[PDB]
Amino acid sequence: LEDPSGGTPYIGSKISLISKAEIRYEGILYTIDTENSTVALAKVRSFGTEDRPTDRPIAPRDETFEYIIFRGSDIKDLTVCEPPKPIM
Repeated sequence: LEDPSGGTPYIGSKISLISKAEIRYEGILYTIDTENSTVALAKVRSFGTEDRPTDRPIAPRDETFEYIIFRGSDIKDLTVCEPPKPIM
C-alpha cells in the first residue's frame, strides 16, 4: 500500500519555482535534501526580472546554469508541471 503522490518520483520532473525576488526560474528536479530543507535544480534558466519590477536593476542574460541551489526560506512558491499517474 502506497500513496499516489509517493508512487510518482519528483526527481526527473519539470518544476517551476518563484523566488522572493519576484523572478521566475524553471529547471529539472535533480536532488532533494529533506534534512536541510533545501532543493537543488540542474539545467535551469531564469526567464527574466523586468517582468517583476525591483529596486535592483538586472542585466539580461541568455545563459543556462548547470547547478543552482535554493532554500525553502528564500523560495516563495513551488508548482509542478508533471502530475502523478494512477497506479495499481
